[PDB]
Amino acid sequence: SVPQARKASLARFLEKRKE
Amino acid sequence: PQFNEDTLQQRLQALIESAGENWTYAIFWQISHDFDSSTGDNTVILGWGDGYYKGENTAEQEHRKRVIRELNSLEEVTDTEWFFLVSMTQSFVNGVGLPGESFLNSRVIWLSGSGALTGSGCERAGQGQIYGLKTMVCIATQNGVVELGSSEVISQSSDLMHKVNNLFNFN
Repeated sequence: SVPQARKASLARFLEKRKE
Repeated sequence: PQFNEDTLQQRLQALIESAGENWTYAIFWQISHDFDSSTGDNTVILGWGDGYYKGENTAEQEHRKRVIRELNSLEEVTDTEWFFLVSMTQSFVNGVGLPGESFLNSRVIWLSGSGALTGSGCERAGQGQIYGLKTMVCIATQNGVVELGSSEVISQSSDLMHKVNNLFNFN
């Protein structure tokens, strides 16, 4: 499903940004 | 040589970490369906599958910074970062827009240069150009469309296409 696909991707993007 | 969802993130990362050119991000648009009761048609709709972002006014920055930490809940935010984030909630009917035209006809659509983007008649290419992109690419795969974007002007290389071919499923 798209919404969890979004959440998963969002998580990774946010986490990788803090670096 | 038959990839599933579980390696999708790794494959997107491989595509642009290993690429010889400076690509800003990669997106995979996944196929979904939307049945229409009124006509009984089962139309293909492309939506966010996954993505990998590599990268390079006051009110706007505060608006962006506010959305980011609000998302963090549940310093600068650059134009390409914002474009990448904003992309997550876009979708495309088959045959319509940059990803849709790519999927419908199983096409490689390679838009290199600001003028190629603004002359494309695709709103997503126009949006990308507004956020500083100069190259946008959509390549149709078995399960959807791979999109690449760059703030540089990049010509189509056989090396990149070779990597795309090794990292996604094709009929």
